[PDB]
Amino acid sequence: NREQVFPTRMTLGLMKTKLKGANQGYSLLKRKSEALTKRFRDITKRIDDAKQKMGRVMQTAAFSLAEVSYATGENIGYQVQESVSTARFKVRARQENVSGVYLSQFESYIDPEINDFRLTGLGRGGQQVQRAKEIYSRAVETLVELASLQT
Amino acid sequence: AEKRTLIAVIADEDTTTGLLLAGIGQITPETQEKNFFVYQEGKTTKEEITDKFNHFTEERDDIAILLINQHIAENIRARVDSFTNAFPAILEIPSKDHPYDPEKDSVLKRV
Amino acid sequence: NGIATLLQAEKEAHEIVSKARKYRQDKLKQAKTDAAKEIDSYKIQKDKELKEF
Amino acid sequence: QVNDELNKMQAFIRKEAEEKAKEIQLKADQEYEIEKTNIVRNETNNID
Amino acid sequence: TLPINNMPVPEYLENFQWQTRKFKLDKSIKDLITLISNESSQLDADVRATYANYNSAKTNLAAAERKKTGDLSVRSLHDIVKPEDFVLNSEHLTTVLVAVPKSLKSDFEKSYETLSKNVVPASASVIAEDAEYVLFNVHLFKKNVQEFTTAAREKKFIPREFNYSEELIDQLKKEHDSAASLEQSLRVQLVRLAKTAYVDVFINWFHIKALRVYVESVLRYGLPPHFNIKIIAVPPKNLSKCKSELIDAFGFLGYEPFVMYIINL
Repeated sequence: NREQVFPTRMTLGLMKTKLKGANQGYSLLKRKSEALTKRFRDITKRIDDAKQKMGRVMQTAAFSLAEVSYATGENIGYQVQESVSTARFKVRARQENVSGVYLSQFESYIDPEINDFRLTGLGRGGQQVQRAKEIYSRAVETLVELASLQT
Repeated sequence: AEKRTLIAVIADEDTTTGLLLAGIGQITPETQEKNFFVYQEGKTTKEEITDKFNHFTEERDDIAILLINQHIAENIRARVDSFTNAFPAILEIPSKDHPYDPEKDSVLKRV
Repeated sequence: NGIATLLQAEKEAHEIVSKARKYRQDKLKQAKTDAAKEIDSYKIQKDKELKEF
Repeated sequence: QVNDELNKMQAFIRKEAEEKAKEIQLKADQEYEIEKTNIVRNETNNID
Repeated sequence: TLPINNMPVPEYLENFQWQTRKFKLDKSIKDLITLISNESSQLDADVRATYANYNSAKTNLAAAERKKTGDLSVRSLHDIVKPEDFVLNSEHLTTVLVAVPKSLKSDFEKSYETLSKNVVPASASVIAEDAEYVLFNVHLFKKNVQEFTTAAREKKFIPREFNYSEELIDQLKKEHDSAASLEQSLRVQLVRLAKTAYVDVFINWFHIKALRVYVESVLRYGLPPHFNIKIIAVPPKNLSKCKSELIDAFGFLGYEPFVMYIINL
C-alpha cells in the first residue's frame, strides 16, 4: 500500500512531484484512450461497410469468372495454376502514423514482369477472361484495402 | 516487413482460380511451393487445412494477407481464433453457395 | 461384441508398455545411484588423502 | 467368423503395443547407460 | 424502406429534370453518357450480387431446415450411429457412421465389414432403418476410418461425424440459428438494395433516355435542336390509337422522321 521510501523532506518533495506526474499521465492517457477509441469506433464502422462491399464484390467477380469459364468451355483453373510462376500483385506495407500510433496500412503494388494471363492459349472467350481478370484485380484491390483496415 | 509483399489464398477451387487469375501469389523457385494453396473444403482434411494455415501464418512466411474462404475457415475456426497476431491479416472471403456471415468473422468478433 | 475384446487387448498391452517404460526408467535411476556410489568411493579416497594431509 | 476376426484384431492391436513396449524399454535402457556417465561425472566434479 | 406503391418514378417522369449527381452539366455528352452508363451498370451489378447472396443464404437456410427435418442423411449424427456400435474411447479404433438408403446402406455396411482393416464385423449395427435413412454404424480401425469412409462414398453412402454424449446437437442448433440470422440479414440487405436500386437505376435510365432524345433531336432537326421535348402518358386502353395519332402527326417532319420513343415503365 506504501513504498519503502525513507521519510525525508527531499523524499516527500520527490514523491509529491511523482504524484503530480502520475496524475498528469493519467489524464493524458485517459484522453488518448478516448481519442483512440473514437477512432476505433470509426474503424469498426468502416470495417462493417467494407465487409458488405466485399460480400458484393466477391459475388459479382465470381459471376464474371463463371461467365468467362462458360464462354471458354472449360475451367481456367489449370491455366491459372500453371501461370503462377511470378506474382503480379503485391502489397507493400506502409507505417502510416494515425493519431499517436504507427499503425501499419497496406498499399497494393503491381509489376509488369508477371503480366501473363490464363487466357493465353485458351482459344476461346478471351474477352470474357480479360474482363474476369480485371474484375478480380479490382476485387484484390478492395481486399487489400480491407486488409489494411483490419490490420 | 519488406519480405511481406505476398498474398496467400486458402479458399475453394473457384475462388483460388479467380484470385490466381488476378495474380496474387508466386511459386517459390527454392521452396517449390506457391501461395495459391488451392484446397477444397470437402477434399483433403481438416488437419491438412490447419497445417497449411499454420505454415502460411507462421514459419516466417512472406504472406501479407491470408485469404481463407468462410466455408474452409469455419472448419479451422479454432486456429483462426488462435491467430491473434496483428499480421498477417486474415479475411473470410465468401464462397459459392456459402455467403460470408458476420458471426463467422474471427477478427470482427474482437469488437 | 468383438470390438470390446479388440480394445481390451490393446489397452492391456498399453498398460504393460507404460509399466515396462517405468521399470526401465526406474532402473535408469538405480543405475545413476549405483554409478554415484562408485564416485562416492573416489570422494572417500580423496577425503582420506585430505585427512592424511 | 466375426468373433474370430475380432480376436485376430485384438492380437494385432496387442502386438503393436507390445512392439512399442520393447521400444520404450530399449530407449530407456540406452538412457540408463547415458545416465551412468551423466550426472555421476558432474557429481564427481562436485565431490572434487 | 419506402413501399413500391409510393415510389415517385411516374412523378419524376412527369418532370424528368436532370440532376447534377447523375451527370455533370458542364461535362461532355460522350463523357456524361459514359459516366451515367457506368454508374447504372455498377448499380445493376450490385443489385444482382445482392440477389445472388440472398439466394445463397436461402439455400443455406433450406439445407439447415432439411438437416433439422430428421432425415438421417442430414439429421444429427448422434441418432444416426449408435454409441455402442460406434468405436469410442479407443485410440486404435474408429467409426464410419455412413448414411445411405437401404440397399446402399447395406452395401456400405458390407464394405466396412470387409474392405476396412480391423473391421470387426461383430461390432456392425444399424441405428436407423428407414428406406432412405437405413444408416448403419461400424467400429473399424483408426487408420482404416478414411478407407471405410472412401468405400462408403463409392457405395453411395455419406458418413457423419458421430460422437457419443458430445455437444454435436448443441453445435448443430447453434449453426442453424446462425444460418437463419445470416439469411435474415442478407434478405434485409437485398431488400434495401433493391428498394434503392429501383429508384437509382430508373433515374439513370431516364437520364440516358433524355440524353438519347436530345441527341436524336439535334441529329434530326439540326443545331440548335429547339425541339419541343414532351412526355405523353397515354391511357392503357388507347396506347395504340395514341401511337397511330403521333405517327400521323409526325409526317410533317418528313421509323418516323420525328424523334419518337416508346417507354412502358
